[PDB]
Amino acid sequence: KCPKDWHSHQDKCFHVSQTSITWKGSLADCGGKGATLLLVQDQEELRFLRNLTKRISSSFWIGLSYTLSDEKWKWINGSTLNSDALNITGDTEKDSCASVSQDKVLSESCDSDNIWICQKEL
Amino acid sequence: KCPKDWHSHQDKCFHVSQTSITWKGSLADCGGKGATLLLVQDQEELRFLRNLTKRISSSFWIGLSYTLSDEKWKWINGSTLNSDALNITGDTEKDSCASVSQDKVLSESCDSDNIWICQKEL
Ligand SMILES: *[C@@H]1O[C@H](CO)[C@@H](O[C@@H]2O[C@H](CO)[C@@H](O[C@@H]3O[C@H](CO)[C@@H](O)[C@H](O)[C@@H]3O)[C@H](O)[C@H]2NC(C)=O)[C@H](O)[C@H]1NC(C)=O
Ligand SMILES: *[C@@H]1O[C@H](CO)[C@@H](O[C@@H]2O[C@H](CO)[C@@H](O[C@@H]3O[C@H](CO)[C@@H](O)[C@H](O)[C@@H]3O)[C@H](O)[C@H]2NC(C)=O)[C@H](O)[C@H]1NC(C)=O
Repeated sequence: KCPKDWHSHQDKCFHVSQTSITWKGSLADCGGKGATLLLVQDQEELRFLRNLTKRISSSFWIGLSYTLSDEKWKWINGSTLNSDALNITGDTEKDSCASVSQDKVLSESCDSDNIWICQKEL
Repeated sequence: KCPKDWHSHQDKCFHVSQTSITWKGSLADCGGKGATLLLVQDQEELRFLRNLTKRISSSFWIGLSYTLSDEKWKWINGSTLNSDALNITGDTEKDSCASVSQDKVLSESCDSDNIWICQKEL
């Protein structure tokens, strides 16, 4: 199904942003649409979105972050990141937030501006 | 099922906040938990949460707002509000946001601070 201007794929709907924003701003944005940032299901899904976002270049925020007090990478669903379901690359001496480039997954400052993608589940 | 410190009810899990915040801050908060603000299902559900939040008093933000350029009340899922599935009370000369008190549902400035509740669906 999905709504107008969102792209369907398996049991999920995606909306790619038209602007770039901080990680926390992107949380508020997908929140106002009754959605969340991305919980990556497969390397298949990561392929599909990498294509969809090819034209935009940029690298898009996902629902995955590192808070220094936790001492670990965590998806917004509460699960710890599996390092070889998905391999994040970059430093972690501060709170960081993950984005997905064409070739990598990046630890970045949560105050960087990136494109984001929102998901809703059918 | 649900996770630790969330309350189950029908097919939904709820978490009540421990602080009070603006509407947009609450969007970011439930976003970081892979959740959304409340989409009220029944007057049954509004009863259950009004009890759960009885001890906090206060009035909790929900996933419903009015943006002046739209000219109508809309849930975060995109649907327009049915005024007698749920009746909102208060003015609308500016963008507003809805909270649920013990007796009413209130139009408020989106910059007010309220308690909020996040929902995940099983
Ligand atoms: C929190 O979100 C993360 C990211 O979506 C979830 O991680 C994903 O969990 C699924 C389901 O358990 C994993 O899929 C599995 O793949 C193997 C095939 O190799 C198969 O044996 C299983 O039947 C299943 O399909 C998936 O790999 C995994 N993705 C990543 C990137 O780690 C996590 O489950 C979520 N937490 C929940 C739903 O509580
Ligand atoms: C967007 O969210 C709102 C708030 O959750 C949804 O409104 C709710 O929609 C449901 C399902 O259509 C309504 O329930 C219906 O109740 C009558 C009994 O009077 C029954 O005939 C139907 O079988 C159904 O159970 C519910 O009243 C309604 N709640 C409110 C407060 O309006 C709306 O559906 C959501 N949009 C979606 C899912 O796209």
